[PDB]
Amino acid sequence: ANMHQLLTELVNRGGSDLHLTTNSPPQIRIDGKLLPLDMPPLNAVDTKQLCYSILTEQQKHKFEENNELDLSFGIKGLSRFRGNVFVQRGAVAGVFRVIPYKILSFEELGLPPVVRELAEKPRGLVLVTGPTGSGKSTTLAAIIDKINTDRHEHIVTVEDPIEYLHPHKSCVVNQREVGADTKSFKNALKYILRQDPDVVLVGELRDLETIEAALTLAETGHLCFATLHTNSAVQTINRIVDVFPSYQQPQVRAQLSFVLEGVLSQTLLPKASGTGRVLAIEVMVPNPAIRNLIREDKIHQIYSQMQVGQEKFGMMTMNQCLYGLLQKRHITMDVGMGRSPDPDELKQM
Amino acid sequence: NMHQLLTELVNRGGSDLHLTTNSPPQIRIDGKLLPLDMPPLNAVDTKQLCYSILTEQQKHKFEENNELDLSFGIKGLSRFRGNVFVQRGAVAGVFRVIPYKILSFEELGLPPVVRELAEKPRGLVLVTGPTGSGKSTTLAAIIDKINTDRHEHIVTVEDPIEYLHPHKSCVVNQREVGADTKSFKNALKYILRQDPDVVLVGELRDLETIEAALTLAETGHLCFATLHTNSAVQTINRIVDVFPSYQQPQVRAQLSFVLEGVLSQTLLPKASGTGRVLAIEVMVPNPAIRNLIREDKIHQIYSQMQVGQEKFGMMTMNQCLYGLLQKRHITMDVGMGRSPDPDELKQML
Amino acid sequence: NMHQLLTELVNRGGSDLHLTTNSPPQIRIDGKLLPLDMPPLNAVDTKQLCYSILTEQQKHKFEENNELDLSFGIKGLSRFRGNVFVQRGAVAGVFRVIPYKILSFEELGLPPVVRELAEKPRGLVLVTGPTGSGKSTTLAAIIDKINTDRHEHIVTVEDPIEYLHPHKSCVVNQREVGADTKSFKNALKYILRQDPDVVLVGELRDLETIEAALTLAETGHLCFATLHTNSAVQTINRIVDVFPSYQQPQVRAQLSFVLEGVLSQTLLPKASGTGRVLAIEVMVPNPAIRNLIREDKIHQIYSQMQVGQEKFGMMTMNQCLYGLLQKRHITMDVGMGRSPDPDELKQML
Repeated sequence: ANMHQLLTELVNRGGSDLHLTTNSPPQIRIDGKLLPLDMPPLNAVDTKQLCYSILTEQQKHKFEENNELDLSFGIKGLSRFRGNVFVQRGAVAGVFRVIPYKILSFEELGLPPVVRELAEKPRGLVLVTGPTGSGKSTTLAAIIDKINTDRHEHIVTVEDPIEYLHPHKSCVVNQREVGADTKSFKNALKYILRQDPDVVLVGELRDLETIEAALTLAETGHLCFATLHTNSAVQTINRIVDVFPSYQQPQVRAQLSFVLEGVLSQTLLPKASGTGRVLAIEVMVPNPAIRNLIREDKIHQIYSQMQVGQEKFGMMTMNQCLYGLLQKRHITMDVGMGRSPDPDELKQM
Repeated sequence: NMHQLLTELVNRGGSDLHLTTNSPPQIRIDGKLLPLDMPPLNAVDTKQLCYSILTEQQKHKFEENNELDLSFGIKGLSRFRGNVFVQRGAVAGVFRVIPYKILSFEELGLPPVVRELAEKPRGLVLVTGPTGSGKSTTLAAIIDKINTDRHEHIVTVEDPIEYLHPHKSCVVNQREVGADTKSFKNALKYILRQDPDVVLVGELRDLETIEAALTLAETGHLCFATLHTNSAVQTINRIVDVFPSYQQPQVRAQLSFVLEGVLSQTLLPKASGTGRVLAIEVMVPNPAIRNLIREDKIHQIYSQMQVGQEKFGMMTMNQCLYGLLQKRHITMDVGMGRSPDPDELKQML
Repeated sequence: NMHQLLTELVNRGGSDLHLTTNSPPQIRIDGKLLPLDMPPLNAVDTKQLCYSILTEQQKHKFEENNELDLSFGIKGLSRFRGNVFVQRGAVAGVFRVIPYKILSFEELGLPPVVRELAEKPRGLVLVTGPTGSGKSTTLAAIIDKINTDRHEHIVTVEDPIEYLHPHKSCVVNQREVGADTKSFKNALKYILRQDPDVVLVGELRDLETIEAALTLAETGHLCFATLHTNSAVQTINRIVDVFPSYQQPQVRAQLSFVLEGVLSQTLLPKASGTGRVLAIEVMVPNPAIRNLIREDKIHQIYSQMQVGQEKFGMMTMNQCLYGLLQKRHITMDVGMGRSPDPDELKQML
């Protein structure tokens, strides 16, 4: 009840976040700065009643079981939201972020066409990496929107939690939220190969059964998208190899050499304008030479390939991104240099 | 009703029916989805239809797990395997057809050498390729020919059952994983005490199953197994490279002795826009290839295949695409888009 | 009675009250125990007093476990945290004071540069030293200044709560381990979905907490954390040397990028015999230090600090002891006793 009015005020004011906590009125983030609403301060009873008013009994029992809860929900004709609810100093608290219904396109994010071209493969493993809140969901949503528009294939999503809704355009899209639609990632992966899928967005690679699921899916003729937490292609490769036991790293390396179609390592940086974030990206797309370097156990030489893979594979170094951000004046020169993983390379350029 | 949906699916030769909310029913024909001229279904529709083919205990199970596998029949039409799940708080369903009638070898476009392989007394024969590339169809053709011509013992273990074989002249026992046997491991642990001649093992999912199949192949039994590669070399590399480096010599020796045929398939759309056509690579070891195995020269086995056309009946993918091009079954672009080396296929043209 | 014991404890500015059999009550003042002029308590005394501040359920818990943590208030005086336990078959108790008033930066003897650090928008700041060396007091001063001057989001996670912050202009949510959240791991797994600007993570107990703090530090958030070293070099060596050798270069780059301040404190007794005084080492990276990180020369960063007094506001421990000696706050022997290089301090004198 009150939550609906509070959220209406949030939308009407162009706000990003709603905060519910004891002994303070609700506060909304406007242009980066917090502003309290003209309401009495909340107590533990208030945050409790507001947060419980939009949850089912299963969600309530989960939260009461863990004193933590991640969730998403929509208000029809208004907007969708991603929420995180927690407990502090013995009282209920809630935070709610706005997740737009309309997905921005690839060109709006400033990503070159080769990233879009890697997304147009029939099968294999494509990884988009970077830390949390680095734009991963936005690229993934643009992709699964392009695929929904352009292909006649079966897209299934497993999400923790569901973030973007994809109404049916020409594909059939089934989206499973862990903790509501399905018991766990393990159960979904146990049954997804008998629901005739072609494309899968799997979320975080939280355990071995899911990594194994990604290799089997990519090997059984599907296009698998997954996320990681790393800042560069080489660091990404090291991450991929090093998670497996040492005796089993050879097979996974062979598998990866077969199924890998693209690795993207992104990062969102604050914009100089004070609104939005700007992309710095290292892109590795395997060619026959890189696949041989993997097969030949010459893992060092990948650095040489990124230095020499601009024309062949479209691999763009960090310094070229700093050049472009500097010419358009979106970021300053010092932070860009301060962010380069190898300033001596930037010096050489 | 559901009977009408499945009859339309059957009549149009579709493999899979997809039922989900806010979209009309969609069916996969030749790999591509097509919606039926009906209003979109809602959660009530999918729920009522899927529950209409569930027992009360199966409905209890499904509501307990949000997953359910089952099979059912439509009289005078066909049987169907259904999978029901939940997405966005609503019922969803996928239904896969199980054909009763196996097409013959010549109907599948397979050369006569496969028929001579059905008369082989022992060894290991591999049918590989991505999902829906005709592997199961090839096995069903082999099983039906063997069942008809020989008086031997066929045992199949499948997860799930794809083709049913009433007894014709052999005794055929078919075990379903998750009901008939706990796992591949228990069936393979006990299969050698069932007086077998022919064994179907399902997917080569791990090392244990490979070891069971290798033992079968050396002691005079016929074992069929699958992989998930697109070429002969990828198959050989996958099997060898899964073992530690110190044990690969023995495995290479085993493979050199027991291998009698390797089939890797791919299903391509037809130029007419209706139906799909089989492209298949066949590797039959000759002394040169067996030496290449002993010499650790896997990158050169393809070269022996380049010259094994007249002697062993081999045929590269480019040669098959060439024949499909001369017969105008596929376009040049699709063949090049699938050629692992488009320049070789260009040169042979 | 107990009320009198806690009021005398507060009035004398003590930190802890110790109650155990066959000794009078003893209070820690400036780190040293003083017994009160009362007869020694027996096991009946400690039992009755500790049980007098326990609920019946809490008495059941304590009798079940021989351990009990709790907090309670004495009206018009102070709040207290109690721990009750058992030794030689008898009740024992320890009682801590949790002050409501935070002293200011100037009252703590901290130079003005710390105030400018409370205005920093991002980076990683470390407050280190042994237990009770002023680390928590420094954090409370920082949080109070930030709460007063900024409109941002502060989240603290503590085991246990040390300072309570009513909302002043920020929203501050404080999570108690063992009640509000199961562990550091769950809070850090979910903290990035609460729209934070400022996060307090407690002790850097393991690798996973370091990884959470490093991710926070590079994505634009303010993270404060602690360690347990007595100098800047020991802090850098402890953070870098925890990772395997192959991952230490990237980590060194991360630290070189996100670090904005390192605070290593130590509390010394005063020459007057009443009160304690803060000695603090401040490391703010300059280009020379960042290069030293890049060049794997940790043993030479101290030398850069030896020459960074005028430029960056740095100050060695010996220089602080020198100032305290000039101000006659401490004796020469104590300073030499705490100097990591007494010869250097003598030389600068």
